[PDB]
Amino acid sequence: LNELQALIEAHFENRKKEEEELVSLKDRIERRRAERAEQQRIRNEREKER
Amino acid sequence: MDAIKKKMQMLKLDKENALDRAEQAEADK
Amino acid sequence: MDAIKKKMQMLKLDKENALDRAEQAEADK
Repeated sequence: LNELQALIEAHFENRKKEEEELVSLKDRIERRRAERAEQQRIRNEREKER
Repeated sequence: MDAIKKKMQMLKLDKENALDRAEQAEADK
Repeated sequence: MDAIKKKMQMLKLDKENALDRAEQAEADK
């Protein structure tokens, strides 16, 4: 059953690599969007200060 | 865990065959 | 997984044990 071996590894290797990468890639996108939220907070504070 | 649903079947066959023989070997007297 | 590793070995053992039973029983029978 070469297929069980192909599947046992394909399931794990293709997914752990692609999936964990999406977790951290998006974590950075999300952190940047969170920075945008901070920058909007900053923008709101600056408009009020002016 | 299909890899082991399949490994299970292979080992199940290996033991079932060994078992078939255990049973026959005793049955043969 | 411990359950898989162990129970796969248990199925391998049903084969190994059944085979030992088959061989000894057949040797006598």
